[PDB]
Amino acid sequence: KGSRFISTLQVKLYGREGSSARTIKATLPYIKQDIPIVIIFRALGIIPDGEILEHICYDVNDWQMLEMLKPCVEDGFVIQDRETALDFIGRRGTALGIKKEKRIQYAKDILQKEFLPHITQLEGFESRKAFFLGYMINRLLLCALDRKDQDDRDHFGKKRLDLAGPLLAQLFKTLFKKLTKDIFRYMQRTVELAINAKTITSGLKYALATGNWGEQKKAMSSRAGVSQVLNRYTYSS
Amino acid sequence: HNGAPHHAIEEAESLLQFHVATYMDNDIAGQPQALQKSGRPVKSIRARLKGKEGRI
Amino acid sequence: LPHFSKDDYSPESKGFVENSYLRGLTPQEFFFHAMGGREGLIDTAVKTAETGYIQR
Amino acid sequence: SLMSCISVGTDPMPIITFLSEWGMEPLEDYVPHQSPDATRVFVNGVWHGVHRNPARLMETLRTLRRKGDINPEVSMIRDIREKELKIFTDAGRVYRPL
Amino acid sequence: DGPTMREITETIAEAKKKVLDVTKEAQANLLTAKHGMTLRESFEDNVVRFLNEARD
Amino acid sequence: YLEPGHAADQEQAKLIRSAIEHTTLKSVTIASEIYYDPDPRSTVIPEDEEIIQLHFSLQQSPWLLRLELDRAAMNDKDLTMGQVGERIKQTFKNDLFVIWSEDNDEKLIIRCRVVAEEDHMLKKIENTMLENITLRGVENIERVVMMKYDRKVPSPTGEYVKEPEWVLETDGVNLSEVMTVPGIDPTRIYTNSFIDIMEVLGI
Amino acid sequence: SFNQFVDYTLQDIICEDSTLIISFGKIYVT
Amino acid sequence: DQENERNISRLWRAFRTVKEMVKDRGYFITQEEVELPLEDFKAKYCDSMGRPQRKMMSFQANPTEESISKFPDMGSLWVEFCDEPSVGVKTMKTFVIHIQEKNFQTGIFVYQNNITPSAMKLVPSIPPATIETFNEAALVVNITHHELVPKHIRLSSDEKRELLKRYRLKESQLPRIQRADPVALYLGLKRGEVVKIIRKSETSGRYASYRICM
Amino acid sequence: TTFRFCRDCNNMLYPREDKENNRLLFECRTCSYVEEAGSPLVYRHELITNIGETAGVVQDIGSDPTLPRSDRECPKCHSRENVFFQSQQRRKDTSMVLFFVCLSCSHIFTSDQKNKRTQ
Amino acid sequence: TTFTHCEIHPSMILGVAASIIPFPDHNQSPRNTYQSAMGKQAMGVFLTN
DNA sequence: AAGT
RNA sequence: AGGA
DNA sequence: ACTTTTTCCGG
Ligand SMILES: [Zn+2]
Ligand SMILES: [Zn+2]
Repeated sequence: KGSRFISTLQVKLYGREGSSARTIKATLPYIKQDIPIVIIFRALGIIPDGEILEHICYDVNDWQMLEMLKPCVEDGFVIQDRETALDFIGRRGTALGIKKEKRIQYAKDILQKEFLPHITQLEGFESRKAFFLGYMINRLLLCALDRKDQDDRDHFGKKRLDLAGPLLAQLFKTLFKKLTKDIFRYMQRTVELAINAKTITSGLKYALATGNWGEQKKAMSSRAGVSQVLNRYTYSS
Repeated sequence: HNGAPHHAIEEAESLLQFHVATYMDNDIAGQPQALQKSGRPVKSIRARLKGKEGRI
Repeated sequence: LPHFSKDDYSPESKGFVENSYLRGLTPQEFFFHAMGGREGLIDTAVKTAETGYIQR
Repeated sequence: SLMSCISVGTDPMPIITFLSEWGMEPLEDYVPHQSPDATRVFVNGVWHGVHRNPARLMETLRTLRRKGDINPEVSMIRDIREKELKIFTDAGRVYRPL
Repeated sequence: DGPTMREITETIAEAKKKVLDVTKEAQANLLTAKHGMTLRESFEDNVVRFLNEARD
Repeated sequence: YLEPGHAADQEQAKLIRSAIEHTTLKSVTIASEIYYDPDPRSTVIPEDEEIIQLHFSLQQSPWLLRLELDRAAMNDKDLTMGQVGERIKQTFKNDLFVIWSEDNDEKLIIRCRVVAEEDHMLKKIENTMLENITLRGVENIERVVMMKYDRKVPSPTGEYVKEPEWVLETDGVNLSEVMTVPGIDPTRIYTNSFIDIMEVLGI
Repeated sequence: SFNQFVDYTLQDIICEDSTLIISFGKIYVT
Repeated sequence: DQENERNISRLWRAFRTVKEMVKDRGYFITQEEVELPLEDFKAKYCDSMGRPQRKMMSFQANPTEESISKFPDMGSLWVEFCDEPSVGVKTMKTFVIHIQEKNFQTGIFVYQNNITPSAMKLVPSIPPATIETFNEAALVVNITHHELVPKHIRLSSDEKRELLKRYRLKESQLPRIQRADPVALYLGLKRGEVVKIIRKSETSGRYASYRICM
Repeated sequence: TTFRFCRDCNNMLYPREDKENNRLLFECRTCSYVEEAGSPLVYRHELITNIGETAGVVQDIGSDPTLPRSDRECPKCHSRENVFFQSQQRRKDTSMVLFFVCLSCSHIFTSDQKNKRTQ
Repeated sequence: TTFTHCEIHPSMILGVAASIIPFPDHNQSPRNTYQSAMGKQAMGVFLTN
């Protein structure tokens, strides 16, 4: 809960079955290009290869997986320290947002805020964020190397039904923060009690009335048919 | 006709081009979809003639 | 189903309905018949829509 | 179905605070080849750490939920083959009694 | 009728063993795949054929 | 459909089956390896020791490409090490020196060398080798099956009699080519891809 | 579901970015 | 012998088909001429090594008595095979002015792999004479013999004039055959020429379609 | 294959030839480290793999109830208690051969009647 | 002999509408899906008030 | 689910 | 939201 | 880079 950054991170395995340059790049939120994994671990702090590979492959006897990770090391080789790895990431905006000191500072923040927002969105938790990114690459390769089976998108345990209460949570939040801005608006106007309790009531009503779970009478894309009239033909119905 | 502030003209011109456009076809690739103050978009002359349930 | 031990390729585990409707179905046989049934109804619905446009 | 229910949403911390005091090594201090086969622990897709003998932990966890201490709606699965122990406090999961 | 139901049960029973026989034969690597087919594809084709032969 | 004559000749069918069914170097290979074998005349690999001794009696790269072929795979899609290597040799022409273990030999092996900077060049060669190499058959033509179809045909006595024939069924299409193949009926050939029939045989 | 929403979720949405240059305390439902 | 025997087997088959096509166009060729066996082909156009001598294969053909009655202005044809896989502007300027001087009507160039873009630029340059490029490898099998391919018949200017009068048609109103059509090439159809397509019918026994060349 | 890293960088090792003495070296492209190769093999491809066939066999493999049991006598201790599974190499081709794990010695044996293994 | 859990009653796989079908196990698979749509068009007392 |  |  | 169809009939 709270703001709810629905930022999805992909870890892509470039090059197909029987092609050279089987490189691993990851599309990071608020970043134009797909950054090679090694630059990430380095930008994260994990500077040398092997320290990077330790996070990805755990068994030092799994040569098959490691040979697969060799081109990644090659790709990343260009960048060497934590700083030059962040600068490379800052070079790719947004837009770009010119100035060296600026681009380096960006990427510092994208990692704290946008990158793997769960776990922690705090500061010094690079350790956790790395081991996890690695756990992802590990799972990515495990499938390419025909060991784990490709995830069933339609497995039920992987689904969640949003019931009555959480449907309201999404709605109440949207409107409370809409009141919160009108609250700041009347506090501003006070160059020296007028807090419109209507927005919340009318909002909740509009929503449960139409079924249009959006904001507000200006609907699409809102999500309609959420609420609906209770069928009363028979007690079964 | 008045004291022409130029940028303001190329601004008011582009808006006329918009309306004359959106009146015939409202469903244009270049996304601003002219909408009635109700959120509901304005019905194009094109939209009126468009297939299955619709003039032709 | 969780009522089966892993790597069971047997008639029963893969959905062979040994029983007649007269004798009745087992919960496993019922649920499997159910998956089978569902596919046909989705087809009916999809086929009905496709087939229409083809006629047009 | 008639027996189906939905997870309301509980707190992960009383389980996180428990797990640490039960044999969980924090992820900040992991040695991938020193402790190699270590069963990795996740609470709501957040990788928290590793446990040496997951069989003992899995038995203590199951008993808290079955007694009452850990909420009964809290899902907890141990894949022996995959060497993972994933726990769920997550609101939304459809559950059934057995 | 009763004697025809004995006959039907034992009709499924033998086709069930026929399936088990091809199942052990495939777990023992002895099973030789059909040209242009997985070893498994070759096995499933046979299993599905015996079970549907018995249904008839 | 088979050449006018050879109707019930199953062995004729098998010939054309192999003649058209696509087989790649990848489909026979168990694994490929790169070793540093600095002297061409002698080998660090002890198994190989034998193979060098002969493919010498009755200058090049030190780096070796050593690929192992599967015996059972070399059997189903009928193949000789001779014809396998002869293809590799006819592919890379003179720039790649090829040696190979005999069909009789317990393990199936192919040794390849070349003619500063080499390590990567050889890996580029193994990629061409596995993917971009044809051994047998026509491209696009995948799984090929033999079928014993029934053709009602007029007998000497005049009556139409069920006189079956061996017929090939493909899991791919390339008309222009499988037509010009010896041992078939380019008067009887048929593809469900009518877009192809239109292109090759007219509207 | 609604019970979890009133008893808890509601008290939570009430204070997350609530504090304004004026913050919000405990919520009461009649 | 090796797999040298097959490059021959094919060049023989391609020739037989080139022979068939010319007979079919309305030129004078014997049935024994087409049916020329493999061993007999070798013992005609093969050097001291038993390898193909394509420069020798090249043959002039003339209209049958029958053809000059239907199409009077139907002139003489020349078919020039080339021994070089890639045919260049050098070997092309040869054959082109050969037709120009020997006042031929039509000319067919049978190449192995390609005719260079330089050489192809000289194909229309000599009117009223016409030139046809033909990949040898295509001719290996005759399409016209296939089950699915019905008899196509080129119509005279007088026959097409009549087809249009009799069915009260404008040229547009006719089913069309593409200039690039396998059969339209085999018969050397020029734009505006009509083919009568006599197909078998499960309905009537014999149904005759018509296709004008686009 | 088994690849090594630099003992000063920990950064990966790339091959280099010592043309003078006809011997293989592994160099570090971060610093100036170099070491002789232990094996002549620098790369192995492996198309028809057998690695992953018996993956995830922990000593807790006997505890998973989702797994089936058999009364097949063990080759090493003759214990008729085993937890069988199939080739965990999740590929199309794959044979339906079984792998039985003993519940005393914890040794892996097949139902294979074509070949003899050690994995 | 590995059984960790037992099913309370298998007829609990069914939802409201299907649970009014008599012997649905002696029926063809969709005939039940048809009933679990029709009972929502039937009459009778929907509430005592 | 296809195709400019 | 619902019928064939 | 970019668009458009999908059986027939109370509020
Ligand atoms: Zn170093
Ligand atoms: Zn044992």
